[PDB]
Amino acid sequence: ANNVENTAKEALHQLAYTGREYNNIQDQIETISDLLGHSQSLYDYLREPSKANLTILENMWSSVARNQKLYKQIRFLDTSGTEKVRIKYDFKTSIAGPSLILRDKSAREYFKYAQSLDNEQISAWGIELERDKGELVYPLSPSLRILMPISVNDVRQGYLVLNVDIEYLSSLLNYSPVRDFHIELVKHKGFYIASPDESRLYGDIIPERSQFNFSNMYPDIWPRVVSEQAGYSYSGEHLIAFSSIKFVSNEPLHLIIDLSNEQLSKRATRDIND
Amino acid sequence: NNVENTAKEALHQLAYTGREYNNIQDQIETISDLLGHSQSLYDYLREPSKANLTILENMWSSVARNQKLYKQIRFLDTSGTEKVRIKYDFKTSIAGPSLILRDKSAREYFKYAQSLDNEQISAWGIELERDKGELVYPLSPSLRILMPISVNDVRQGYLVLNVDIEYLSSLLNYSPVRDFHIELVKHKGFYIASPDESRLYGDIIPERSQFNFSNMYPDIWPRVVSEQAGYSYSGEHLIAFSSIKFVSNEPLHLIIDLSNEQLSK
Ligand code: NA
Repeated sequence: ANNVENTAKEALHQLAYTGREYNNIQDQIETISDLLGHSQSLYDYLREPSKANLTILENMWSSVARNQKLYKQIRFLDTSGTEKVRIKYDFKTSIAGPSLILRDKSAREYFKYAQSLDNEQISAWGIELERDKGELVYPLSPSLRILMPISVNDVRQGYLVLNVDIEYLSSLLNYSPVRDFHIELVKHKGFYIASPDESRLYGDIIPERSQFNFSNMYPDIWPRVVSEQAGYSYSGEHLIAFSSIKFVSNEPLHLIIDLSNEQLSKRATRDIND
Repeated sequence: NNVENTAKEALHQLAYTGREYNNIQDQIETISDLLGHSQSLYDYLREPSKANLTILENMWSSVARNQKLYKQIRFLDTSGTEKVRIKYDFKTSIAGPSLILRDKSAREYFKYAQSLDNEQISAWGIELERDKGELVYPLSPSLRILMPISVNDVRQGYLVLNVDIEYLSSLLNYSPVRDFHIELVKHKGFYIASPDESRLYGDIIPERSQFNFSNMYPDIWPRVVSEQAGYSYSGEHLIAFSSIKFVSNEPLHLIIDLSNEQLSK
């Protein structure tokens, strides 16, 4: 009536809801990585890299990939950063299998970061677009790479790497049918990682899109996004509700619900909009 | 009645879409020919400097961005190694060169290409894209336009355009106003495009062999294979169908398949 104050409150409830969902995803990720990092089939492959042991290991990772769905790759890299084992998974089809396409990944920052981790420490590099030989993969694939150095008798043997597939995950989590909000994902430095609007994505990397930065678009609301854990602002052309979460990597990840005046107007609505 | 009225509207829609594919084929023929006879390809072949490579890649990138339907434009040498490769991504509109250049000599489209005359434009049947023999995911069915390029009657290699069947079907196969979803079925009986991803490519993906029009509608398939535009209603599904030749010589079948529940608007 009264609609801005009440939409805001709805949107904050949705952000709390969704942050709890990413929290749970994070927990699953830690569990899977830890089981994979300690499996006998991995240790067998490390001791004796036979075609047979490799097959057992790939078969396990493919099963896990089909079961869990959020990993578009699962890899073992050696101490030099060269891929030794590689499973790819495609969520549209549900197909998982091995690849013989194996690259030197040592120039990548996520590898350089993985090296700094303790043996068996599970962490992640910020969300970043996938690449092949330094070239962007298309369609564009933002990924959160789970990194775990693997040791035998406390000697480091390589790195387990899981590419969690941020497009898939935002599709799964960021639209809420009942409350009908589209949550967008905004990086620690203001660029878009996920949105129903594909054109605003990845301004830090695609040069034509450098102007799609929350601080540029909202240059007075941005400081609150950075500082506060959650709040909202009404401009009043847009209602913006925001929150931050830690999603595996140490970088804050911002959750944004951004509604035009026109979208705020429709929200005198009914449950036949199911 | 209803099934019969819906049948006629489907047939109108199929002839509409047939005409769109006909027009697309004409575009393709004309662009391919222009590219095969271009100054910039000519200059690069005669003198493959990086300056000439740059000029060519820039040309092919702007053609990709202009035309939208090619997901790659390549030059392969006579031994089937890629020398020039432009990728295009229609969702972003981004086109650009790749340095990921492969030996494509084991591929059937390449062996087919080798069989063509100099300056002849033909096409290989629709086939999923691969990287070192491994399927590209997301799965990408492609219609490859092939043209051997020569100077002084000596073959220099092959211009290859990857026409991006997923893009094309998402563009042409749904019409909001009649509200029909046209599926593409291969001469094979296997599905090439459909709103239902899970039935696609039953010749290639294991565990999808049962998704063959001949298997699903054994007594309707002969009508489709005959290449005639018509329909059949089996009391549970109405199928309307027509066939076109889209660049290659093989017939491609356009299918509107509606269940009783869909029908039943
Ligand atoms: Na790379």
